[PDB]
Amino acid sequence: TSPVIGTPWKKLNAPVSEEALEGVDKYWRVANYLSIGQIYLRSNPLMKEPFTREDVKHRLVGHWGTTPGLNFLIGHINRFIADHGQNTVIIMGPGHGGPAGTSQSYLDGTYTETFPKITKDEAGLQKFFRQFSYPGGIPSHFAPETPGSIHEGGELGYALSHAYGAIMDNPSLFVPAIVGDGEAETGPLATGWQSNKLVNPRTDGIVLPILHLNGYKIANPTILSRISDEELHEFFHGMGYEPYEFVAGFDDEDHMSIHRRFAELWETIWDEICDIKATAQTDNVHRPFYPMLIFRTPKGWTCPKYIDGKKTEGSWRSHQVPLASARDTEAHFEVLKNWLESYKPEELFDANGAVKDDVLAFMPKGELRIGANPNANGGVIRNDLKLPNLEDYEVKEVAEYGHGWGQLEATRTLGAYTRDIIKNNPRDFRIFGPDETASNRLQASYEVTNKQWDAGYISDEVDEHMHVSGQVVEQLSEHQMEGFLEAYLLTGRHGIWSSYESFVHVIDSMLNQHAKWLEATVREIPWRKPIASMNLLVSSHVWRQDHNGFSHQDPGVTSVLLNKCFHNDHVIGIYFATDANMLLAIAEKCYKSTNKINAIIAGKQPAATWLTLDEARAELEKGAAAWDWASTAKNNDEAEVVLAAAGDVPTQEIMAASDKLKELGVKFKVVNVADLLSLQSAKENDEALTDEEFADIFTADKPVLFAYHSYAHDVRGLIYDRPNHDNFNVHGYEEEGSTTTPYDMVRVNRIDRYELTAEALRMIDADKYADKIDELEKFRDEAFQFAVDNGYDHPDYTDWVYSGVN
Amino acid sequence: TSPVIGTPWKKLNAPVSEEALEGVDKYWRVANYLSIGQIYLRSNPLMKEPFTREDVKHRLVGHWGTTPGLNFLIGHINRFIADHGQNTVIIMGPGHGGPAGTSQSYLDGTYTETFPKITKDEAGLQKFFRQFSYPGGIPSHFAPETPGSIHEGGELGYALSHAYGAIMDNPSLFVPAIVGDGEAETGPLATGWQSNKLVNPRTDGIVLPILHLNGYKIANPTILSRISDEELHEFFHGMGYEPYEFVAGFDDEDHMSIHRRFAELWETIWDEICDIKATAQTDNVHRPFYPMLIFRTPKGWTCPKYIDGKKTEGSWRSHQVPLASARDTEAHFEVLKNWLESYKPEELFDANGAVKDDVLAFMPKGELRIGANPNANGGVIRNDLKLPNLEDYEVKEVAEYGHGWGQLEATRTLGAYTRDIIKNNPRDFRIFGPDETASNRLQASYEVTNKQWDAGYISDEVDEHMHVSGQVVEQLSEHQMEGFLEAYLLTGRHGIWSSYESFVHVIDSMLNQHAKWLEATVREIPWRKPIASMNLLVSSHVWRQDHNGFSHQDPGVTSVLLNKCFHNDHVIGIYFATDANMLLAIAEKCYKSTNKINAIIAGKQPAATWLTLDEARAELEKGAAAWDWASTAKNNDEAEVVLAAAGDVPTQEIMAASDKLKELGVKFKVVNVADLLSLQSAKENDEALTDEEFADIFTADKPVLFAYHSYAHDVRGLIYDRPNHDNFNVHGYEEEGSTTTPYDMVRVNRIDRYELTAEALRMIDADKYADKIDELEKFRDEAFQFAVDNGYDHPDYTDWVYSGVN
Ligand SMILES: Cc1ncc(C[n+]2csc(CCOP(=O)(O)OP(=O)(O)O)c2C)c(N)n1
Ligand SMILES: Cc1ncc(C[n+]2csc(CCOP(=O)(O)OP(=O)(O)O)c2C)c(N)n1
Ligand SMILES: [Ca+2]
Ligand SMILES: [Ca+2]
Repeated sequence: TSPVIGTPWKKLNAPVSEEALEGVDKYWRVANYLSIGQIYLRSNPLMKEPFTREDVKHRLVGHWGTTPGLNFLIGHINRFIADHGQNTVIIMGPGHGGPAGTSQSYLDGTYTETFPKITKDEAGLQKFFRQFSYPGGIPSHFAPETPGSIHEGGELGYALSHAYGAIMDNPSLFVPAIVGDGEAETGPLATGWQSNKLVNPRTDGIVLPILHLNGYKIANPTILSRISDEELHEFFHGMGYEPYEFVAGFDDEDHMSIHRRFAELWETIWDEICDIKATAQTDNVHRPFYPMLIFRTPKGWTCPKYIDGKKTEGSWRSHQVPLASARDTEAHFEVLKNWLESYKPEELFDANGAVKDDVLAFMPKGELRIGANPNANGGVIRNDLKLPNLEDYEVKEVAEYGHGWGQLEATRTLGAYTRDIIKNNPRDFRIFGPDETASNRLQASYEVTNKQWDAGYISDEVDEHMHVSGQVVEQLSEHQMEGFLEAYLLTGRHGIWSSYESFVHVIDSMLNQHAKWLEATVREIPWRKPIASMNLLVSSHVWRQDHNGFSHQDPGVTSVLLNKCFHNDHVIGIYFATDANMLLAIAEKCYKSTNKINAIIAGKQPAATWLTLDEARAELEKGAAAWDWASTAKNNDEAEVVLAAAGDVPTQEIMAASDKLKELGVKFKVVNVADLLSLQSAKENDEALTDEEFADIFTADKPVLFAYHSYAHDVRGLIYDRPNHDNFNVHGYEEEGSTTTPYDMVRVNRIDRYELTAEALRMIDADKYADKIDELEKFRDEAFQFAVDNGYDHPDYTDWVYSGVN
Repeated sequence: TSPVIGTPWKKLNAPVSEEALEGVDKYWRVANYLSIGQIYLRSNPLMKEPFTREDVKHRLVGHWGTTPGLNFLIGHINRFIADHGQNTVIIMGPGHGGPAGTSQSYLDGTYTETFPKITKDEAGLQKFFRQFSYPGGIPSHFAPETPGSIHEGGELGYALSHAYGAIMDNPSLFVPAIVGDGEAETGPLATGWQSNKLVNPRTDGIVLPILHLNGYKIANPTILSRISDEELHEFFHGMGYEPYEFVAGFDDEDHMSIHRRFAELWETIWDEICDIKATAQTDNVHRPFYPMLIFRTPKGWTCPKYIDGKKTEGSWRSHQVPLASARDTEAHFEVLKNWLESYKPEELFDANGAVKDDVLAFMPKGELRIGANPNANGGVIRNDLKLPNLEDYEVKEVAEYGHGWGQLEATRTLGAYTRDIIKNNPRDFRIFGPDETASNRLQASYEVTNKQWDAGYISDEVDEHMHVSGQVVEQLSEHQMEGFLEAYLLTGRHGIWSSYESFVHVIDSMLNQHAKWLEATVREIPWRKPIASMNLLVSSHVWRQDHNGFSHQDPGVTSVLLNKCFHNDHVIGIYFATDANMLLAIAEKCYKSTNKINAIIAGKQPAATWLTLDEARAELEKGAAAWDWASTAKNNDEAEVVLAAAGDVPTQEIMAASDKLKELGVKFKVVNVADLLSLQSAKENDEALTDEEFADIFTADKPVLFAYHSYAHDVRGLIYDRPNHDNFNVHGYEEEGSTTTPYDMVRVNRIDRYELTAEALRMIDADKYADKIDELEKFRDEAFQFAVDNGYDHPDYTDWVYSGVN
């Protein structure tokens, strides 16, 4: 679970010391200098004679506009941390404020600790400035390469979901969450403000949202800075916050008055938070209004007010670089030089180029430093789950009655397994869902926990399984669920969320950003320890969406996740749960895995159970497997056709087609694919099937009929250099469907058992089986006409049991 | 432009008549009856003796919980429309309230008009009930098949973006926008409330948001119904709304008092809207507070209060069906029978099964009916754009100087073209962008229009190109931009939005839902006229994202859009703008197209111009084309290799590789692919290249080196059955990159000119060219080491001009 770090929720009981404020003002100057040096300078960091245009980088990359505001806030937060011993993680929402994050880590000493070549002297400072956003250096954003980041904030709008995920079951953790005022215009951010209705001030930590109201986004004003101050305050009060406003930099107040004013307001806010935390030790049934800070400052604060007659400080014109080419004109170089000198670096750095002791003597030390807090490197906190014994949940009836027995709902099995994970791993495992946990059949967890709800309660007739604390969280937002879980994992804990398949697409871009985090971490950031995997139960899938119908039918999550499978990163798992015993095997592998995004595509409809758990674990280790109990070919040369399937509904239709083929005497081989990346090119993926293993399973030369759960294009693209790939005939979802019966869903997508039987006969000999082929095609129209007439599927479809069942 | 319909913004100046309210109450009863009949009944709609369990559908599909609330609102809105002659489109946010939408269209007469077999008598009523969510019938949601829908509301959260898009440049249009209170938890909905800062009450219409606060989503309470009433009101007032609350159904108030109370509140709200509209004829500089309605009613209102001892009315238990199987138990059938009888259908329907005249005598008539308003079938409003003459914008310097001339930014050309579209098509064309219009270089439109901004103005030093009305709208939300545009198109107008490539993924699920709308429309809904295409400029793409770096590098929009290309729908266009003249040809085709989603992938970096406009139009008609001016093979049998490219940066690297190959004497053929679906299987796509056309371009048997803009998996999947496809060697984005130089981006993804030159020689003869191959690989490391040392790319890279340039 989360470590208790420091002395949390302590009031100061004194004014902020004038010395600490002189610390904060020097911090802001030197962090601003170091932010500018990283953007503009390739050499001569301390502007020794001669400082000329040759010291300027040839291409200016990075963002000034948000940066001096972030440096201000970070300076004051560091003072706060050292004075109070508070366990603190910062969410840098305007993540293009990269130079502030790297400057912080350089000043707190964690940068040189982590990156020993970047020393705390003039040659290390030169390397520090050159490397920023440079070929072979470090990124422009607050990337996972930076000590202290858990959030790159490249794609905007997840700051608050990540902040609130971080504090769940983390009652000593304080998260100051800096939100762009442009970022507050996004969808995901806008709903993220309501997360305070889903956290509990006793059992969870505290988020302080900080609205970086600098007035501007890239080229536009921001909505929230142009509405009235009364509207802006009512808005935050309507969302359960008590808003505090700070305004600075729009007049000629000296910088030391600003710091005193801010430290006074910070400590007032903090006294309000400590009151909330102290009250919650007794009463955590009544939701407080949490503080939030509206930080109103000019964009690009302390850049030159006018460059070439255009307003730059307090404008969108300061967003990227205020000064656009200091290398090309003497005039513009002089502006850069005077700007760099306005921070007076002669007082900040000593003769050797180290930042002076009195600049940083207010800073926190040890694990309380922003770049050294374990919650910001949450792999160091994370332990293996205590997992229950997987055979306790095994469907034993396959071994009793035969492969293909029963009408179980496979996700109920996962639900019972996850219930006992939650029971064995209190405060360490969570379930998230967008109001779909019961619907996706995971509600056995309510026997051991509750849905965390901190809005109003009204009646025990409606409010079953809800409590102000609990390990299940539901809000109708895929962005919230994915974002909560992502930060729960990045801070060292574990979990799962579930979703209807077609709505996974809502968070495709969040999955992309989590995968780029993971890809960069496993390629090049070894000091960042492995975090628990992002586990996604994909249920209510396309084949059993014949009640919501056509516009809820999109299995396309698989195509998205296949674009993050390169260079042996192995950060993606794509798993088709064939039945409940395969779902168990998959779930245990995903629950033991680290540094991944695991998609688990499982049906929740009643379906057969095909495998025992020991067979499921064997198929899962390779990824695909022949089912010799289902083949009537007895090796690869007497097979006429290979019937392969990936997914529970393709497996059902292929197994029903193999029974009709067997009745015709045909010699075939049956294959199941549980793990989709096992089919990936053996050159590209060293966990995938070797080409010899692939040709034993599939064959060297026989026609393979392949029923696939998602778009056939996924498979055709993956097997492009596999042996015998020209003989594959992939059937997937093909954008057909309506609100209809289950048979009609498989029929219109050409994956029903009769079409698959017919396709196998056309592949073997379309001419000797011509009579029986015309017979199967006529039945397809007749079983559809039965559904129209009677209101339910034809009994040859619905009553079918595999002949292996005794 | 939008038609002025009716007598807009007229006050009533009288109380609502008691007769009209008696109409509304009968409407609600019969719409509730017809909603239940559609869910439960397969036969005997008017429960003639004998009404037994055989009349009940075998499988119950659909949603009761939202429905009686929607029927209430729709009844009162119909009364409003007939009394005021207001041009009105409803957005049904809880779109799973399908039976309300179909019941409305059946009652207003537009259903039988559109669907002549569904007559207004007892046999038509039987067909009406059976067809709902049934095999071979109609969908469960408010689908495009329903007269009156412009929004299916399957995937939740776009109700307000669509409402506000609908009213843009539509000053007579009133849009009552019904928002689920669960739907209000989503990201896209939460930011959609701020859209009132982007509309102008003179030049645009009026949205009335209606929060369907029924207290419950699927299985949970809703956040907004469990916070305090003071918080809920402050929230809406903070977002620029004046909230009104209506509460009904939680006591024993008779239904006629409820209707009177509601009609009084409706007319008060409407008098406030008419005041806003009347004020805006004089002062449209000051943003009003728009009304909004909080409609607080029990979920499942008028269902039986308790079923089997569980609270059903006013619970999440009424969400899908209150009564779960009326076909299986005598007890549950009797509950259904008494429920159906509580509406007293004997007073609603006459002897023949027609709804009685006095039920519907309050209804609107003609084009003012919800299902007959042209804004709900916006293809009937839409005209061809007046498009300017495309040769006025042609880069003529290709013909002067040679193929490969210049350093133009291709999107500036599109920007000038779109400027003059806007100028020629006032109030008919809009640009949307998520604060990226200038950045994607489309800012020539500010010469003829402004960015529409209706929040506060502060200074001419920051507020350039902004006005309270204008044809460009910017908010930092891809959900808003995509959703605004989608409704502007569905109401008959035209436009374009632009985005950075990697953030297109933010709205993948909105693109999916628009594509399913389009797919269903072109397959089976001929009365729904073609709308203008959804045009998306995809710029700042993966190759020139070496300043934001790795986590902004995702070209994966192409893989998403390839999953919507089936069954000859042709609702997707995927276009790679090779240069500015190809961008013109693409843009004109997309601006003339109907019923599509067009992705236009164009670079905004300085690049060469390869084609004249007349050549670009020739390549675009087929989709791919050989470049005989660039080949040194003079037919297909003397080519040793085929150098193909799709995208401007792959084209640049392939053209630079062909110059180095030419210097070696190699005989090659150069191919450009502008239209990605031209490569799709000729069986699957009858607009794609025939197999004979494909083998003339690519060859029957030569090695094809293919540099592709996005993931190589897209292409490998598409060409799986094309001639010579085993000889393709696709190079795409392979998830490598950092913040770096442009050369280093192409180098790490194995698509740079030196690697491509080397791959061509390995494909031709890896053994005779072994010396020169080892030479090219060593230069790749040396040009990377140059960038590290100097800060900019090697001059052999940066200074290259194609030898065709004179
Ligand atoms: C989802 C998304 N769309 C677009 C962008 C491009 N972008 C980067 S910074 C930025 C402006 C950010 O504004 P704010 O949130 O206002 O940041 P700050 O001013 O503090 O720099 C935008 C639009 C983005 N990062 N994310
Ligand atoms: C983006 C998305 N996620 C999940 C769902 C599944 N879903 C359908 S209805 C529904 C509840 C809707 O609630 P509300 O908005 O509260 O609708 P109403 O009560 O009026 O039925 C949910 C979660 C959805 N439709 N869209
Ligand atoms: Ca800002
Ligand atoms: Ca609701």
